[PDB]
Amino acid sequence: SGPWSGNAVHKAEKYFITSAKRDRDGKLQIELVPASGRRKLSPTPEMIRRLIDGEIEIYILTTQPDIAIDMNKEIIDMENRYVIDFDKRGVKWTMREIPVF
Amino acid sequence: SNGKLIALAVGGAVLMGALFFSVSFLTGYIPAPNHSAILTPLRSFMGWFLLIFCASIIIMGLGKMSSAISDKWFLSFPLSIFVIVMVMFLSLRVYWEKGRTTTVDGKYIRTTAELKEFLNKP
Amino acid sequence: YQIFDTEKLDDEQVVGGHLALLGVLGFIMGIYYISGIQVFPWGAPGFHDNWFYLTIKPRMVSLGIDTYSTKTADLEAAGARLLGWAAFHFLVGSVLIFGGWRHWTHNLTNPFTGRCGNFRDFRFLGKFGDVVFNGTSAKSYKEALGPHAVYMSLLFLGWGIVMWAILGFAPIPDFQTINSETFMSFVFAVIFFALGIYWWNNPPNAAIHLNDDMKAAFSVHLTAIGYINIALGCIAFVAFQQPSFAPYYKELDKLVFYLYGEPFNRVSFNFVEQGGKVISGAKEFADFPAYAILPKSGEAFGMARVVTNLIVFNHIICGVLYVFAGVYHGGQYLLKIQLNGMYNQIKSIWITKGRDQEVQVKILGTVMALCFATMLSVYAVIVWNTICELNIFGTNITMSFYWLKPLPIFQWMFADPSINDWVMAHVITAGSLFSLIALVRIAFFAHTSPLWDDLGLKKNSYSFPCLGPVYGGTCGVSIQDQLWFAMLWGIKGLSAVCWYIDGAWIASMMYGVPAADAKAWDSIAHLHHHYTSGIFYYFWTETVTIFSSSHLSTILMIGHLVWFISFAVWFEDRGSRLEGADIQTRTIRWLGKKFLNRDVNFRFPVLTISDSKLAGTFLYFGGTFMLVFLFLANGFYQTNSPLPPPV
Amino acid sequence: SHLSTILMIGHLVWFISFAVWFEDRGSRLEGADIQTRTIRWLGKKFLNRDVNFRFPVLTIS
Amino acid sequence: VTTAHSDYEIVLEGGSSSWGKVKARAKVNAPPASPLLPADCDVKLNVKPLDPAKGFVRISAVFESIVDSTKNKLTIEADIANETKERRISVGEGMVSVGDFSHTFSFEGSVVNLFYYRSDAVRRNVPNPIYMQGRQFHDILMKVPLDNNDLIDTWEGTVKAIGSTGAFNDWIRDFWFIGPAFTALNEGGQRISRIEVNGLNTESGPKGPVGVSRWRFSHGGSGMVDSISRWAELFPSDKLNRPAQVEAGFRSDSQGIEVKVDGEFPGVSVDAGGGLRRILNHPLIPLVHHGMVGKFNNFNVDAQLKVVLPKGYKIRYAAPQYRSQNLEEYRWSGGAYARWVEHVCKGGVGQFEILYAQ
Amino acid sequence: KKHYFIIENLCVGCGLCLDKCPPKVNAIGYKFYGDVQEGGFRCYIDQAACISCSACFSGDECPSGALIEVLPDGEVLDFSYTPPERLDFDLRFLHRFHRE
Ligand code: BCL
Ligand code: BCL
Ligand code: BCL
Ligand code: BCL
Ligand code: BCL
Ligand code: G2O
Ligand code: G2O
Ligand SMILES: CCCCCCCCCCCC(=O)OC[C@H]1O[C@H](OC(C)(C)CCC\C(C)=C/C=C/C(C)=C/C=C/C(C)=C/C=C/C=C(C)/C=C/C=C(C)/C=C/c2c(C)ccc(C)c2C)[C@H](O)[C@@H](O)[C@@H]1O
Ligand code: SF4
Ligand code: SF4
Ligand SMILES: [Ca+2]
Repeated sequence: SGPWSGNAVHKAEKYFITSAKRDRDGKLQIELVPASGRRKLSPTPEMIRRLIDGEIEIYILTTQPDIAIDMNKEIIDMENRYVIDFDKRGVKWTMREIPVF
Repeated sequence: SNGKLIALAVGGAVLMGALFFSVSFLTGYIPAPNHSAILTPLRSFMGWFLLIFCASIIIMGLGKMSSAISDKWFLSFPLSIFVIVMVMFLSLRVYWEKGRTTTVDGKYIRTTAELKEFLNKP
Repeated sequence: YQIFDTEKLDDEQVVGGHLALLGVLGFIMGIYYISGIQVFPWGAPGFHDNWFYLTIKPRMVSLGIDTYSTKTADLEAAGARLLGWAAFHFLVGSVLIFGGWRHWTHNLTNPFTGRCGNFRDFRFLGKFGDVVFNGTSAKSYKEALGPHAVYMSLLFLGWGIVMWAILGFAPIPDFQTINSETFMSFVFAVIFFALGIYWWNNPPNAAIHLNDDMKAAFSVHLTAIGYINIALGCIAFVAFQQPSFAPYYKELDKLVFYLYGEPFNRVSFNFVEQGGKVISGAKEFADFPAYAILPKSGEAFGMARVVTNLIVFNHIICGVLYVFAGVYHGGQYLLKIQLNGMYNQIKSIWITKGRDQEVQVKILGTVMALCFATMLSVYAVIVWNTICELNIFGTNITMSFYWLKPLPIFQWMFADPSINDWVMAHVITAGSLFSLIALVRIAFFAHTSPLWDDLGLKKNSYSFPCLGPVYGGTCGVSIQDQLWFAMLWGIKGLSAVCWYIDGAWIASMMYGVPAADAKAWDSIAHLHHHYTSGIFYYFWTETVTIFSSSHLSTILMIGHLVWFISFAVWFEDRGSRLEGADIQTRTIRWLGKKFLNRDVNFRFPVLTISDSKLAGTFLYFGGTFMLVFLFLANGFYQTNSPLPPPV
Repeated sequence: SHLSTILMIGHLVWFISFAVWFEDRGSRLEGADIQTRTIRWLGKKFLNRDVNFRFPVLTIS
Repeated sequence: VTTAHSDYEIVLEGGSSSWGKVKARAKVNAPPASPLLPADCDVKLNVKPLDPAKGFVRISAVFESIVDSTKNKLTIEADIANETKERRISVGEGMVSVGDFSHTFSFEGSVVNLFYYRSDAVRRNVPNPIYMQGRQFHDILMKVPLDNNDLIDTWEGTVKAIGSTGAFNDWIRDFWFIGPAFTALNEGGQRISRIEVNGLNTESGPKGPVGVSRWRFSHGGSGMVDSISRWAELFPSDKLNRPAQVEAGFRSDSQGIEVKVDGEFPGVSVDAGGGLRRILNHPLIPLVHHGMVGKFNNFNVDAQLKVVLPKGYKIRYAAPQYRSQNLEEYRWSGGAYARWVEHVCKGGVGQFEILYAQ
Repeated sequence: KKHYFIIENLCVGCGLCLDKCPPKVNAIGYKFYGDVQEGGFRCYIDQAACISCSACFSGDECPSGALIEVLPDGEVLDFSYTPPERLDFDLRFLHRFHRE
């Protein structure tokens, strides 16, 4: 009844930020995709509401075509913690395959 | 507030005692050649609790011993055991076994020869 | 160990497997029947007594197939009857295995006509299916329940006919004779006929099954049949001790049983087996041929209660194992449907009502709290009784719970109501609760546990030994591991059962001990039956007679070896064993090459942690209960003469 | 009597060794979570307004 | 023997939520260094996101303290926002009250904090830039209604002094750092520039005369000043998506000191690097300013820190190693942690690096 | 194409995916930070060594969801098939079976 819907390891359905392109120059190219991998969605205001409510969990991979660093709102005071907007928070999944043998 | 914790624990112990007493009255048993039916169930419940409580406090105290142990216990840990052991030995003489167990007369049976001479009373 | 999985097999394959196993079992029954032939039909002496036939001799003599009569005459007749029934079982088992092969291979072609019948569509027995079924179960186990009830009704009817005519027990209402078993055989026909008709016309529904459920239905029915076995064990214990069964179970004590492995007439070292053989040396007991298995009276051995205990504990162990296996296989099905996502799509209480993790946690917490309470109560009672009887801390037996008999409203269940029966009941409840902790963990926490849903982990493989030392250790968290822990926990309830039925005083660990007031229980508690010694001294008293038997001693040593071998796999040693086996491989390689030019190219295999746990639990259970068999097969050794006060 | 006490206590200790030596740390951890949750729920329900404490479990080492 | 019994607790939140329940009790038998005792105080700090679009958070601070025989109270309530990455704007009100005196105030000050070097060669080389040298300017416009007579008298005195004393701008410095403050300031690396009084005005309000003072000063930090170096880390207005609270207090007599603290606030956790989190770098101004009081008595510590990580998080490094672990709660008790507590209580600025990750 | 990866943030170092990797490929390896019980050990796929055989991910063996698959167009898959999302409620009947 909530742990048995979707993946049982994510209490909040997880959405990886797979593709984003600077060519369109609007950053609407940010194409969120759930871990299920069946809906190439976009960062709409409803997605913003879901993210702030905690229903969803947007995440970023390190090994990818770069999404947008400092072009999609970024906080670099600490280690980078990308944000769609300062109130939003895209927690970056770290992926150390190249640094280690 | 931990007052309710102790209240619940003591209430549970008291209820265990009362239930033991009530069922002892319910369970039809010949009390004993001498002992009563008012005190014996309470003696059994005392043993029951004292056992559970002693085990619980031993577990808890040893857990907090492992938690609080440090180098500062250098003299606190060993000497304490010393004293307790000392106390234990003294408790053997003054409380548990008060004497050397000589005969009623006091002949101090102390060799196997006199034990053989004794066990074969005429 | 997964070759005959439910998924790998279809319904017809299962039908054929069960049929072939029924045939194999009929062959086993014929083997036991022949093993029971004390005197051959040709006149010569026959087989000795085996537990395999001493377990069924009461029932066989109940049916007149065997006889407790002791003259060579009519024992030859009983042997001929047993041979005939064993031959009948042999041939019928051959036919059953033929049918099983046909169903397993799906070649359901009549050898005469060649018509290939369809498992999906088939008229049953010809016109009877038309009269009753009107056409088979097109599909579905639900539509099969009624037909199976009708089949069992026909089985009941056939047994009624067989006992009425073949075994000569007419149907009579009175329940003090085998005759009622004929009467009821007809009764339960109509019932299991009528109900079948009902379940044929009005099928039942539990939609979890019926769909992809050979494992699910198997799990439910295995748990059900395990409880059936437990109930049968209780019923067997009660009834076989009733007077009506005395002609068949209590008369064992009047017989003398020559059992394989029992004490054999010994011979001096200077013994020559020629002619009379007397001149060379002296045999142990004269009047019996050398090396002959000496008689053992059933009165001393208590063979009545020995056979009753063996049957009862067989059914209890089988039932507990079946309950555990049903919960395990149901957990496998639960995990499968959780992985594929059908769990939330099931619309039945047996799955939906425990869908919430909160209710699962509350259920398991209630079970754990009750287990803690009952275990603490019983263990405090037992240890206090031991403190008193051993007079530890200055105590004495007067402070023990001798007053704590079962209440007068519950003393009907117990012949001699004492603290022993109280501890038995509460220990059984506590062991049931303990094993239920693991069973409930299998039932609910099969794919995810509250710790694991918080820790962000999911149980997928249903056999994964662990997820590593993450979070301090994830050992033994699969449903298979919980099944193993459930078995190792039910070991204790099952022991309590054995020790209760073998006459032990389980209310204290040291009853009958020659120390302090341990022998005063009979006076203070006013017991009628002198219970066999207590939990720790029961080992000693029973081993007085286990040690007197070469066969039981061999079992003791072998089961003990098997038991302690289990730690090599259950202990957290797998990595050490793997490293050592790499060293073993290298040692074999270079040592062989130096000693012999031939190269090895072979590695010593090391069990995985999953297989390690599997084998370890198998060995633990095997040793423990192969030794419980010694406890139950030494003899009852519980006399009805209470021991006076020690002073 | 005293040797009997030692017998019983030594066997108790020895078999309690199996709770930790056996490959069961994950089971005990998953169950201690249930113990914690049961303590909180029961201490809130019939004991009133009290919830805390975690049941520790020994690591594999 | 002068024992010091302390108990600290830091419950965290998962994800990128830097929120933390910080509880802390302390009891020290050493006398406090206040020349007036007993000294009791209770401080509340409640901040709520008022207008997140413009980054405005309404922060209210209430101080209530009895010193000797006089009760004192300072309440403030200000909407503070990040105008830029280097400039912060505050519009607020408040009041002070000491015994038979009290006066309210309204202020519209602005704080511009800017470092001296923003080199990338340092940011890419040092992963933990503790010291950051900088200057923090304050342009403070504050208005006070002169309802009471003493307010008017002090306004007149200030008007006379500013318009006559050519060294007011620097002597005010040692005025408004009363007592040991002017010492501790210099002991924290903080410098204060000579203020500029842009104007004194008796711009009367609707209910009496109002003294309006606009003045600009600047405090400079050699890196040890957390109010400068950790500027962006002081103000988690971005993190503030719900009310944040702090309730602290201390009771001090010649017998000793007692301290209570209970807060729920963000900024406790910061990303060290590569998905690794860290309990924030310890501010150094509190430590160095405590060293001015903590070096006066020889004490033995009985301290116990309890870091309760979120469900599924593990500590990958702890400089003083943790004493015990309860599968989500890590306990520091005795050993090197006690040495570190004795080190910071006496003014130490040693590193206590807790790195944790999922 | 498939380009299977591991999220080092979520790996618990169980190694259930390592055993599936072909023996010679052995792309998946163990990286140790320290104090194994504290979770330092983790899993990494050397993308150079990986041959996109899908043995690691198709096994459905990752308990944490770290083992992910990036499709050729690009989409992260934490599992071969996640269960559908559901709006759940406890059906308690009114009169007969589970009242209230
Ligand atoms: C031990 C505790 C549990 C138990 C735990 C498990 C576990 C754990 C597993 C199964 C598995 C299976 N179990 Mg089970 N299961 C129990 C009771 C049962 C009973 C029953 C007696 O009613 C049945 C019908 C089943 C049925 C089944 C199948 C659905 C499945 C595959 C078995 C097979 O193909 O194995 C092939 C091997 C067998 C035939 C059994 C081994 C016996 C040998 C072959 C017998 C003859 C030789 C000799 C007499 C005895 C053996 C020792 C000798 C030294 C050679 N279980 C017991 C009580 N079961 C497996 C499965 O895949 O689950 C999905 C699995 O992993
Ligand atoms: C008494 C009624 C019991 C029951 C008792 C048994 C027993 C007992 C056994 C099975 C076996 C099987 N059961 Mg069943 N079974 C019941 C109800 C079901 C239902 C169902 C309700 O629809 C299903 C789907 C199954 C499913 C199955 C299959 C996994 C398997 C038959 C296939 C076959 O023979 O393979 C072809 C395999 C062969 C013929 C080789 C058999 C080898 C040897 C002779 C037997 C191996 C297992 C072991 C030694 C038996 C141990 C019994 C213990 C003494 C307790 N059971 C209920 C719960 N079933 C058998 C199996 O394979 O177990 C693993 C088996 O032995
Ligand atoms: C001991 C024998 C085995 C067995 C061995 C065989 C053999 C051998 C053959 C089949 C054939 C068939 N079996 Mg069969 N089969 C068994 C039990 C089953 C069961 C079941 C009730 O669970 C099912 C679903 C089936 C299914 C089927 C049918 C698809 C098919 C018959 C078609 C039909 O119209 O026949 C009408 C009758 C049937 C449905 C048979 C029902 C089973 C009976 C009990 C077989 C008894 C055989 C025995 C030698 C005679 C004793 C009769 C006494 C009255 C007891 N069998 C019995 C228990 N089965 C037959 C065939 O292909 O027929 C064309 C065939 O030659
Ligand atoms: C009662 C008759 C049968 C029974 C029939 C079934 C049926 C039918 C099904 C199961 C299923 C399951 N059974 Mg069962 N099962 C019984 C005995 C048990 C025992 C046991 C040791 O007593 C256990 C631990 C299990 C365990 C399990 C699980 C493997 C599985 C449910 C998982 C789940 O999510 O549940 C969620 C949790 C619950 C629903 C909890 C509430 C329990 C329900 C509502 C009924 C019993 C309680 C009853 C109302 C109590 C009060 C009155 C008393 C009767 C006097 N069964 C007995 C032998 N079991 C299902 C499965 O998937 O099989 C593979 C399934 O289809
Ligand atoms: C006007 C003052 C500034 C400001 C000045 C500072 C300074 C300076 C420091 C912090 C620090 C912190 N502040 Mg700030 N802070 C501001 C607004 C905020 C807001 C907000 C959104 O409004 C939030 C959520 C925070 C939260 C935080 C944390 C990021 C951090 C403490 C973490 C720790 O574990 O604390 C543990 C908390 C406790 C121990 C409780 C302490 C309670 C006492 C009552 C507060 C200190 C009082 C002081 C000793 C007396 C001064 C009285 C004045 C003379 C009137 N501040 C405002 C705008 N803040 C420190 C930090 O770590 O920086 C990186 C730091 O150096
Ligand atoms: C009869 C009981 C036992 C053995 C027999 C034995 C044998 C053995 N063991 Mg063992 N073991 C336990 C019992 C027995 N362990 C227990 C109860 C624990 C719980 C702690 C335990 C634990 C560990 C760990 C942790 C490690 C090992 C190993 C390791 C070996 C590899 C090489 C070696 O040691 O050879 C030295 C050992 C011998 C060759 C033993 C000689 C044979 C004998 C005289 C007769 C065999 C009798 C037979 C078992 C009965 C039935 C056989 C047939 C009829 C079906 C190896 C042959 C490990 C290695 O591979 O490293 C060396 C390793 O790491 N263990
Ligand atoms: C006397 C011996 C034992 C217990 C006492 C016990 C207690 C216990 N165990 Mg155990 N255990 C074995 C022996 C004992 N396991 C063996 C030989 C194996 C090898 C297979 C083994 C293995 C597993 C696995 C694999 C798991 C567990 C658990 C689990 C519990 C949590 C839930 C529960 O049962 O609460 C029900 C509450 C009770 C079981 C506690 C009542 C106490 C009573 C009055 C006996 C007192 C013992 C002694 C006198 C204390 C000394 C006091 C003083 C002198 C210093 C839990 C209280 C697991 C769970 O947490 O799952 C929910 C789990 O997964 N186990
Ligand atoms: C072996 C002795 C037990 C010790 C087991 C340890 C328990 C877990 C302890 C944690 C284990 C661990 O891992 O850590 C140890 C940690 O310890 C410390 O922390 C503390 C939390 C402070 C320890 C105190 C816990 C507690 C107060 C103590 C324990 C709890 C107590 C109170 C246990 C006893 C409870 C009771 C008595 C249970 C039983 C009660 C229920 C019963 C009997 C039901 C009666 C039935 C009724 C209603 C009627 C019956 C009826 C019926 C059915 C029919 C007919 C008729 C006629 C009738 C009468 C340090 O701080 C840490 O450093 C250290 O680590
Ligand atoms: S000790 Fe063995 S079973 Fe336990 S987590 Fe480590 S590898 Fe797995
Ligand atoms: S896809 Fe195949 S080769 Fe690549 S990491 Fe997975 S198992 Fe190894
Ligand atoms: Ca016996």
